[PDB]
Amino acid sequence: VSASSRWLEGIRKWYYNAAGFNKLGLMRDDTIHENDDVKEAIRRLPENLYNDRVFRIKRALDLSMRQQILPKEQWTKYEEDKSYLEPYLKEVIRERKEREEWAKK
Amino acid sequence: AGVPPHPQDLEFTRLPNGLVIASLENYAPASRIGLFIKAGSRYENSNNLGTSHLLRLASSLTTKGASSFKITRGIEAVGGKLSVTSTRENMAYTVECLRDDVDILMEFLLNVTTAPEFRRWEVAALQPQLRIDKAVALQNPQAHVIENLHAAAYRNALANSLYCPDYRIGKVTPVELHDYVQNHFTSARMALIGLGVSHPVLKQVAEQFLNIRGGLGLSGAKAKYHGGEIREQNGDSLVHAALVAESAAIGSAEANAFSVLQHVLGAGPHVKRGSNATSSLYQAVAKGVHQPFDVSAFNASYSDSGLFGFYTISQAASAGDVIKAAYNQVKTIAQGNLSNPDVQAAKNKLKAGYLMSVESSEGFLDEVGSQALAAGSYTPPSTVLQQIDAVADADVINAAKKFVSGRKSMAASGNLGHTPFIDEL
Amino acid sequence: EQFLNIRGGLGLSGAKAKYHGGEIREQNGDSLVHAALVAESAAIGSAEANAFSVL
Amino acid sequence: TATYAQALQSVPETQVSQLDNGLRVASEQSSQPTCTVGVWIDAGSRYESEKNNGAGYFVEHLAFKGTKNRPGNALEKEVESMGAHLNAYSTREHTAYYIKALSKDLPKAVELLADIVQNCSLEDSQIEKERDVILQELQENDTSMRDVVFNYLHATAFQGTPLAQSVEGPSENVRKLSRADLTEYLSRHYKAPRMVLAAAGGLEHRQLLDLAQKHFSGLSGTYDEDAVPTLSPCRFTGSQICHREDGLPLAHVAIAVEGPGWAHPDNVALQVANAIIGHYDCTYGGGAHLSSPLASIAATNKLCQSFQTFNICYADTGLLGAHFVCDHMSIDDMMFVLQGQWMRLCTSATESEVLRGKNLLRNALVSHLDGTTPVCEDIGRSLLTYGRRIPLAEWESRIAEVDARVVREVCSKYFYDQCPAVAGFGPIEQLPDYNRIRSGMFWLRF
Amino acid sequence: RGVAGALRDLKRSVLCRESLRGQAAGPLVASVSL
Amino acid sequence: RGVAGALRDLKRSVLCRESLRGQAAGPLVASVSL
Ligand SMILES: CCCCCC(=O)OC[C@H](COP(=O)([O-])OCCN)OC(=O)CCCCC
Repeated sequence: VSASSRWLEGIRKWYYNAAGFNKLGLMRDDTIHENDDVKEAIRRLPENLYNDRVFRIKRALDLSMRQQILPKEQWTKYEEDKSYLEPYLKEVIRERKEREEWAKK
Repeated sequence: AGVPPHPQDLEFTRLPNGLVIASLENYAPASRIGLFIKAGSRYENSNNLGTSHLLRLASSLTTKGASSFKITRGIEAVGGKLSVTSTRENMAYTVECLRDDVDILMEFLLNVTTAPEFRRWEVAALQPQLRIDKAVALQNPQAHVIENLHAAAYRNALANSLYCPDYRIGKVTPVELHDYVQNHFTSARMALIGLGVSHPVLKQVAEQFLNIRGGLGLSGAKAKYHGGEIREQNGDSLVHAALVAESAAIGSAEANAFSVLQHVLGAGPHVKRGSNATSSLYQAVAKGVHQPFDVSAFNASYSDSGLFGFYTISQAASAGDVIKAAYNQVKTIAQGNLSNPDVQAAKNKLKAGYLMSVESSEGFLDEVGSQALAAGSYTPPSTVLQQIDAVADADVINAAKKFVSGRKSMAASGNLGHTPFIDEL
Repeated sequence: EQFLNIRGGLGLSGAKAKYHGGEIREQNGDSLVHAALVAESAAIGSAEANAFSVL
Repeated sequence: TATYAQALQSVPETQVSQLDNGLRVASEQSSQPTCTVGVWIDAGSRYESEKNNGAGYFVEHLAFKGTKNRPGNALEKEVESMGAHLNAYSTREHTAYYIKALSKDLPKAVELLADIVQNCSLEDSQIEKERDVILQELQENDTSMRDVVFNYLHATAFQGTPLAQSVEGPSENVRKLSRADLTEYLSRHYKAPRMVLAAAGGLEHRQLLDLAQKHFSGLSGTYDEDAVPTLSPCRFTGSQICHREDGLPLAHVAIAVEGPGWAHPDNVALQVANAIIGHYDCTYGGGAHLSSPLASIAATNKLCQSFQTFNICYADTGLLGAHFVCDHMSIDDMMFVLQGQWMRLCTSATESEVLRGKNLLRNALVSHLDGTTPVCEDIGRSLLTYGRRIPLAEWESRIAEVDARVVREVCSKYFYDQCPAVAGFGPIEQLPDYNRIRSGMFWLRF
Repeated sequence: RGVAGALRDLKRSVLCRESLRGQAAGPLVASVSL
Repeated sequence: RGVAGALRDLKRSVLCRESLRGQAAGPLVASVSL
């Protein structure tokens, strides 16, 4: 909407490229630490996203073993990073918080 | 003095969109509500068999106004109940609780029926329940006989099983459940019934939350009687068998003649461990059979068809003898050998049985709910008994004539070495 | 003569197969419909069976 | 509209009268065209000796098979022709015969009940018929693992006492019970003060009392020549019985402690506790999300096909506990979770879950007394046990008293550090040893 | 508890003629609960 | 290897009309071996 919230994105694009998981062809949600909430969200993914997530992670563990990265052409662009897991994950948390609010009635 | 108060009258309303509301205020401590829908298994086709069964198991799944967790915990906190009963014609979503908590359970009932989400994973976790639920039901040999009996009798619609075919378990999709509720949970197909609730509340609820259009108009997918037979050779110790012919659709006067004919022949025992002295079929079979058996008239009446006949249980070797003895006893009635005191006695049993079946709230709500869907009206019991009294002895005879001469349907299971086919009767 | 001279049991029983007609319908989830339609024809060896083979 | 409290006042009070000979006549009027009337009797296996055990069950087979004024099948014909239904049952303490019929058929129905009790034919040829019938029924019962394991619970828990006996009696007694044994049982136990003529439906209490004075005047007077059955107390024994049978697909377990009795106010609070634990089987819909931890865990981890809590009451005693059905490798886990919930309610019950258990009992009570038959049953039974009808308004008051402190005090009184009775049947190799079971009845942390 | 009615774990066997009355069917119904 | 003939592990699918000829039955036989 403005120029101030636009360099805010510029420093988030900066941190994104510095974090460097896009150099392994990975997306932000591929790097989330699996807890009980996350393991449930992954369980709920449709077959296409689950299989894609499996291969991207497998491709990255392969690269990490060789201490290599993908060509710059194949890095995950900050603009094209689909937060595919947070919708499922946010509903998992929402359900858990409901149980927790009932548990103290 | 110890007397009951002025019994209020049932109130009844038809909205222009087709929805029906019926309420009664018995001032009872508990309240019961039911949403009866013309969505039984007859409305499945051969590309989505079993959808109405899985739908019947999915009332506690997640809706738009209530998580799966909230439905279960909300109802249990109040000690209430949520049930789903299914006929080949109707599904009936019933709710029970104390009258102070009707607000809560109505909200749950509406979310189940109006706002199910059918989430891909919840549905997926539920498919194994079909196998368990069907396995429990088929522990009764009667269950598979009746299912096979309808599959042999009809080409479509009423041929469909209440229970999901084995090949469909795991394959019923969330889309099919969505389409099924869209096509069949329509205002024109619904009835909202309530005990211990006032009529203005139900009407308000109905106008605000149960005005759903579209889907499928009351389809003329007429059940086509066919006749046939299905024979299940298994290792049961006894042979169960049923023999029927097309009879009469419910509501018509011919159906009352069939109901009376049922109680002439013998529907069930009235005394514990009795010989059933006034059961025509039992005494007919018992003369030439001195081994354990059972026999009963079978009467099933549907919106556009019906099946009438008898049901037999016997030793595998006495199968045909029991069948043929039962059949000849019906032939006797078709030949006009029927006394008038026997009809007045059958009209006594049927009248007494009907009133007994509506003593409780659960039986009363079911009759009102199914009356509303089948007939679009409510018929008090004094008028029912009048319609029973109007049955003449010749009507009963003609009903037995229609059975003898009509194309038959047979289902039998057991060791069928001595169980006749149709053409051997 | 030495090892296959077994008597008794059942003589060539006249438990004649009784044709009846009927139909059995198995609703499943195969992609195609398989179907067979037949009528009683002729016992093997008779000349009518050769006509059926030719047909 | 009317509230729940206001609806409980709107029930008609059961009108109660007593005849001159001892018989008690009780009715709850409604606006129904149908009704049920029946005779409830203080009789059962607990009153029988080992030498005539099973007699009253023999009588049940013969009650409907003939009488002096209506010999043979004449009694079946009369009730079937007026569309009525006739039934009976026998527990270890109570015996009942009742009819369902039209309200206009009440005077004939009362007449038949009177003729059944007083004037029974008991032809020696009918007895020999009913003898082979009972033996077959015994072979049938042997296949109901549920009915077996509860007869085993009674057998071990009340060993050495009349309550240990089954209702049906042993096969040996059936084969030698004579007509003299049966008439002795009837003449002793079927006396007017120990009977109640209960009715429920559309009927004025005046009418029922008139018929009682007409058709039940011939009963034996108040005195009985000094030979009254006085029920002695029945010793409860902490004990265990295991019937190992690995050929059966599923194991049945029943476990219980001694309960107080019929007229003890503790039963209310105990029923609230049993409702928290609740019941379950594999066809329920809730599964993981059920309130009861036992239910939720059993569905999630698939520890059983079904379980149910119970509070079986008798005079000055009872059986309080649970029963379940599971795979042979799940018995230990089921008993662990079961006992853990008993211990948890003894020591740390919370107010919220007790409100749920209270509401579950409220719902269970109202909906059970729905129809003419269950009201007439509650009339008849309640006068043999409490000596009066307890209105629903009182039951609600005895419930609202219950809070979390009440269930903890009441449960500890009966559950905590008490010797249970155990009964097992089926593939029960994994059934925990009795010392391990006994150690599950307390917590070292408490 | 699930229900199936139609009259108007090894379960249990039936042998005699008195316990067999009431078994013959007389239209099926399928019910489900919580 | 066990055999079933009648023409006179996921197996494999048939889609076209050329691979479908030869499938229609033409009396069954059941054979067993070592
Ligand atoms: C410092 C205190 C340590 C306490 C150990 C303990 O109590 O172990 C359990 C048993 C008795 O409890 P339980 O078996 O009845 O179970 C009760 C279940 N609620 O006691 C013994 O027999 C164990 C012997 C240990 C020897 C090294």
